[PDB]
Amino acid sequence: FVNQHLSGSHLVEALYLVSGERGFFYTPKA
Repeated sequence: FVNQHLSGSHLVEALYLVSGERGFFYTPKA
């Protein structure tokens, strides 16, 4: 087990279209 998590734009970009600027819970986005 070697966990490396810092930046991941492909996942956080994809949801923006169906959910929109309201569905954000894990990690803060200003």
